Amino acid sequence: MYTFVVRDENSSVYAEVSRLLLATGQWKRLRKDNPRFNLMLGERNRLPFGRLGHEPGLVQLVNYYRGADKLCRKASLVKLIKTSPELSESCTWFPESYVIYPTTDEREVFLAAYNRRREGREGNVWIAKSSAGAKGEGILISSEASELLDFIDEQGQVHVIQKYLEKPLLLEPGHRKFDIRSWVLVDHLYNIYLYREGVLRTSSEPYNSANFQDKTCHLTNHCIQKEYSKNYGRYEEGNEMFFEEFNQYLMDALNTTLENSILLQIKHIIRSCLMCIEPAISTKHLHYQSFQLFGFDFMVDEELKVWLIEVNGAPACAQKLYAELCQGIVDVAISSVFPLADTSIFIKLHH
Amino acid sequence: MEVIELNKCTSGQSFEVILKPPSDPSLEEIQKKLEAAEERRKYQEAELLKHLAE
Amino acid sequence: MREIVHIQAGQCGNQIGAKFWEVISDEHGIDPTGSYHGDSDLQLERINVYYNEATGNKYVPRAILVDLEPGTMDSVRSGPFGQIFRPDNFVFGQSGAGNNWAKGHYTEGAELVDSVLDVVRKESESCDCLQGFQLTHSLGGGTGSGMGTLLISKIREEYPDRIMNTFSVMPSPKVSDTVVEPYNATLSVHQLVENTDETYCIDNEALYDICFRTLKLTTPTYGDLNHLVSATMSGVTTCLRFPGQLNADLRKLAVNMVPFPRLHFFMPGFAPTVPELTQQMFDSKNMMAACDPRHGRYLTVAAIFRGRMSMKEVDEQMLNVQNKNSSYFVEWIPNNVKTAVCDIPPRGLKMSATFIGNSTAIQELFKRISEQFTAMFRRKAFLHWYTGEGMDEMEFTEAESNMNDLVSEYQQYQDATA
Amino acid sequence: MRECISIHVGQAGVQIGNACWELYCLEHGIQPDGQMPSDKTIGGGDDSFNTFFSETGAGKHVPRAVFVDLEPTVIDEVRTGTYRQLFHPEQLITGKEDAANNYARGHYTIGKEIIDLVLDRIRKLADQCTGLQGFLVFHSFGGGTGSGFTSLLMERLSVDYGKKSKLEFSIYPAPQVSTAVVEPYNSILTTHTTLEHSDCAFMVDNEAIYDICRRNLDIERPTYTNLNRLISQIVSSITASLRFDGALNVDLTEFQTNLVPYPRIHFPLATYAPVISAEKAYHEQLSVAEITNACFEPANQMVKCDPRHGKYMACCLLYRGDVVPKDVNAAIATIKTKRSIQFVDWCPTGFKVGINYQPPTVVPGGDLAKVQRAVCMLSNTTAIAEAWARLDHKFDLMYAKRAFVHWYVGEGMEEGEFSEAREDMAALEKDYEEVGVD
Ligand SMILES: Nc1nc2c(ncn2[C@@H]2O[C@H](COP(=O)(O)OP(=O)(O)OP(=O)(O)O)[C@@H](O)[C@H]2O)c(=O)[nH]1
Ligand SMILES: CNCCCOc1cc(F)c(-c2c(Cl)nc3ncnn3c2N[C@@H](C)C(F)(F)F)c(F)c1
Ligand SMILES: Nc1ncnc2c1ncn2[C@@H]1O[C@H](COP(=O)(O)OP(=O)(O)CP(=O)(O)O)[C@@H](O)[C@H]1O
Ligand SMILES: Nc1nc2c(ncn2[C@@H]2O[C@H](COP(=O)(O)OP(=O)(O)O)[C@@H](O)[C@H]2O)c(=O)[nH]1
Ligand SMILES: [Ca+2]
Ligand SMILES: [Ca+2]
Ligand SMILES: [Ca+2]
Ligand SMILES: [Ca+2]
Ligand SMILES: [Mg+2]
Ligand SMILES: [Mg+2]
Repeated sequence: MYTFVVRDENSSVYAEVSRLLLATGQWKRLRKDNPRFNLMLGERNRLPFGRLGHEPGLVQLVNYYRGADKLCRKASLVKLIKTSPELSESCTWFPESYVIYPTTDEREVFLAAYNRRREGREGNVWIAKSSAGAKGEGILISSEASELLDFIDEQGQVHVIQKYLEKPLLLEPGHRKFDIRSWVLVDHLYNIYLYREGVLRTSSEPYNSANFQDKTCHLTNHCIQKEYSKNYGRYEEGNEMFFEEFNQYLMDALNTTLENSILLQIKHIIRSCLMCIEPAISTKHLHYQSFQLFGFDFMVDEELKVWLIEVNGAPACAQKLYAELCQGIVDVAISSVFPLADTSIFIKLHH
Repeated sequence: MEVIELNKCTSGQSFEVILKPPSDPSLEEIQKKLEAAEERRKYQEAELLKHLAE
Repeated sequence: MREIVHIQAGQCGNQIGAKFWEVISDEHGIDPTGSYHGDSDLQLERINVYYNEATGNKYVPRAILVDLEPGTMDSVRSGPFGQIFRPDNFVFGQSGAGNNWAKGHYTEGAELVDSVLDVVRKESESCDCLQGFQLTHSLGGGTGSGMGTLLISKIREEYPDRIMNTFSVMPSPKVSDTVVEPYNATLSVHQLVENTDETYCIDNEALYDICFRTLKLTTPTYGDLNHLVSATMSGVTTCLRFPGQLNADLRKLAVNMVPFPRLHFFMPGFAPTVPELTQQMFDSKNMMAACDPRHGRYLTVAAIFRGRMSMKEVDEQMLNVQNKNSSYFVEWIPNNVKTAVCDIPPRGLKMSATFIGNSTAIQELFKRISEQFTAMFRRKAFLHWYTGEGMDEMEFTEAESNMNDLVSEYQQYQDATA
Repeated sequence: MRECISIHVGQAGVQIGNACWELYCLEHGIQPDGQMPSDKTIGGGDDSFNTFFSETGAGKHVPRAVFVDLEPTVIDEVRTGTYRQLFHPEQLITGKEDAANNYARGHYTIGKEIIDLVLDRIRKLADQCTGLQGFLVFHSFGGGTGSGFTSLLMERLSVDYGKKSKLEFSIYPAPQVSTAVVEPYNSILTTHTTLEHSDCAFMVDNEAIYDICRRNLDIERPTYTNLNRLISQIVSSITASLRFDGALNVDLTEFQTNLVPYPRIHFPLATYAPVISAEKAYHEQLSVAEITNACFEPANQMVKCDPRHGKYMACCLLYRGDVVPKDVNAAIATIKTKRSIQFVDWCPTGFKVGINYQPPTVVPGGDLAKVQRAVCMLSNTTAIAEAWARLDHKFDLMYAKRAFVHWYVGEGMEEGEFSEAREDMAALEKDYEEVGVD
């Protein structure tokens, strides 16, 4: 039978993958530092990639891609977008963004374009973000550049500033904002599998163009709408709307599909992001092999243009779908290398 | 792709290929080290021989 | 050229020791006359480890035979190879030890020990580079136990920088032929804890079960038990007697097998495809110390395969048992299982596999003896025969405390995590 | 012409030395009896091959080599081997009790007893040198002699020859061929003691050599002889510039200046290609661009790591056989298109290239096929620090419980040398991180 170890115990996804592997009857769990494992469900930070693939007589597999950080963090993503020829500084699907450090830095880059559209009195509302902040904090929106990096020199972590989606597609009834989360699995062969089931994580209060103050009309994060929200849960339970019903809404309300209207842009952004880093993270001929589950975050404007806003390398799933996805991980990423004894839920994106 | 410092001879060739420009203890201390180790050994052998004499 | 001196004391030690010289003499192609008549010449490349070379290329075992009564040493002089030994290396008394450790260590044995170290000292000075000593003996009697450990302590005083190995027959859990064996065994264990580098623990109940259940001998004898031991003594010493490099001398073996100086008591095993042997070698029913390894964890392990076999398979099979049974190996000693392969097989077999485990499950043997010892010592039963030879009671207390400490240490490391 | 002296310490060091010297003799045309028919400077010469070979009036060519082990089993097979008459018995030195896989025993106990005789016999070879470059030291990390006595000798060579350069060829320990549980301890203790005395050290992880021999030579369970025959190849291609006419790495000092901009980070990664099995009926030659591209695949490295996740500070390319600069710059340009090759800011993104027209020499009967173009890559990449992370962790697991430490204290070493040596490699691992990571 096969062995595996668990080194990030607060992962909802791989907590359930662990439980399903044991129910196999063909997998046994050692503990943290027993090195004689077949599969490592590793930690999030400073995972020891250098110690994998050096155990004689054991094909070893890990659920993270060494190097996938340059895509799963904001500062890194913008540097990746603007410096990779494959993805262009003129990239169409990624919002105008600039890396800027508090106290290599595009701050004079940033206001060059700021005044350029003030001259044209075009929309000039930007947003600043970071990897450290959470809980809808360390986040701010406003129209005047002056005190938005008056606001990040007020901190000491690297933050990015990003043109704000001022005309987003807004669900009705409600006039409310939303995000789209798609889960993608990259297996050891670097097959790019897209989970057929996505989720729209929604805001439950009408989008107010007039003031950016209260960040529950603006920030679709699951927790701020669970936490500073009257009507969290009115239209859909948990501010979670799934693709079947979103498809019906776009059809009924705008005479278009989901697949046509949005999904083709998502699949294109995923291919482009992950094929750009394949030469740098592929483990095709490595002494160990990797797989990883990513969570892509998109936003849609009113013209049904899809924008990528970030990628999450240690993502959580939606409660209704933990069962289906987590077992897909087992069949495609784990049992692919470690066969067991005796339709599909993913969209393969070819390359 | 510059090819500088080319040198040739009957046995072969050498050259450089730029792609992009940029942006101890004393001898005395040693034996003092090996004598302090030899001391510690014999202190250990002595305590054993004393213990066995007991 | 890295010579060993072999000593055998007491009846058990001399019987086991005698058959040990039978087995390895045949392996090295030596006949009872001391003359070589073998096929290969790897039989002779390291013959100097155990044999002194003498006139007319007669090879004489570097062996010393000790007892307090002459009986058992007349038997060996009568045996198949009784004539191979140097007649001056028979060192014998007439009183006996009376199953009494005090007599063997302090009184009857004291009178004879200086003559034994006279022979040991002459052997040792005919050695180009003495490696160490190995002794075969019983712990339950009086000579091998009491005088055996006196010889050890006296040898350590003259050769404090040489290796000391023992093959030690220990009391069995259920079987005994003497009442006071718990006292003799405990007093000797205390000596071994402090003055040996490696001890192979053997008990007769395990050796018997193998003989009866496995090799299907209907009425096993000490002679059958003794051929088992001598076969596994040949195995554990193969890497010392034939050209190799893993565990090729006594000190290198000790460095790889003893992480902590007091935990140097080993579980020997023997067997009998290649997946066959490696499964046998690790089964409880194939080890000779009456401790089940699944009740502890291996600190280190040494596996020795003999014969001609696909070393690729052997390498693959040992890896599988480790990765299959990781729970039984300490995680804080990386790569603690080492494998050696020698081409010359034992006689009768074609592929051997002898096992040397340093398992914390050896704890069970010392707790068996400790429980017996205490049940007698709490009432001072039979003790007057020991204090009657001059011993103090505190010598028994100290021996009891040390063997109980040893058990706590084994449990400490059985529990440790990374 | 300046001379180099090779020192072979311990079993691994000696057996690898004897494979290197047999290979040198075939490459230069020296026979087992030391006679060089092609040499017309009798009893003398300042030819570049004289950097490694002395010359007798009788016409024999003697390696500038000293072999030392503290037990005689290994060195005596040199005294009886087919190249026995190559050496003077004074170049071979034996103890009789070895270090028992115990660093402290080879360094303190036994090393003290023999170090002065080794220096004398080294001095006798240095005496007949008109201008000594330095020393190339071959040893293992795991052995007691390889680790313990080697570090003591480097300390002494740094004073008896304070200005000369010292290069290391070190065998990193791999469990599939390793002899002792304590090799992590011996590796760390000797690396700490030797680090400030080594100018440039090429470490070979026996694991990588082992699996190359399995995968590319179809040897199902490789021996030391198979490992050493491939190792000698890589060694020879690295030393070829000292023994043949050229203008790159013609001096031990050049190795450091070309490859080691940071004194502590003196561990270049070697990658070799092509390794082709000689019994395979035959193969169609590989391009210059193909073997050059093989040099960036981890399966061809002497140490298995991922250079993509670090930074280079130097890179040399050593070709042997049918190669010309045109095909090289074509391979490099096209290979920088498809590979992740990131240098440090502080250094130019470039390759020093050397070509020797003599195609690689192979030993008769060996498992490696005669090719007509081979390449060895020397890259100083921070990714090799993965090898220190592996060892440091094995060291940590055992040392947390003081497993086996009593064997070292018993030899007169103090427990504090353990912590001292471990803190040094903790620093080293972090130095490697500041350089190659953001
Ligand atoms: N590649 C290669 N590795 C070797 C060779 N000999 C030994 N080793 C490796 O080196 C380690 C053992 O060290 P040795 O060189 O045998 O020990 P030593 O230097 O002679 O020191 P002591 O015998 O302890 O005095 C193990 O990791 C072996 O795998 C060899 O000939 N070639
Ligand atoms: C199912 N688990 C039961 C294991 C049985 O374990 C054993 C071990 C032995 F060593 C013997 C044995 C032998 Cl084999 N030969 C002998 N010659 C002289 N005495 N003697 C022996 N024992 C003496 C004490 C006795 F006979 F008085 F019992 C034996 F019989 C059973
Ligand atoms: N350029 C932009 N324009 C408009 N809205 C934006 C935006 N960038 C982000 N947002 C909104 O602000 C919210 C928070 O941004 P962000 O996704 O980076 O925080 P986060 O890192 O906590 C998401 P997760 O918790 O999934 O990792 C997003 O849900 C998005 O709706
Ligand atoms: N295997 C084996 N064990 C023996 C033999 N003789 C005695 N023993 C064991 O040792 C004990 C008796 O010890 P013995 O050697 O006679 O005592 P000694 O002569 O005083 O050293 C009993 O527990 C037996 O199990 C023998 O020939 N073979
Ligand atoms: Ca008397
Ligand atoms: Ca006397
Ligand atoms: Ca000449
Ligand atoms: Ca120096
Ligand atoms: Mg985030
Ligand atoms: Mg050696």
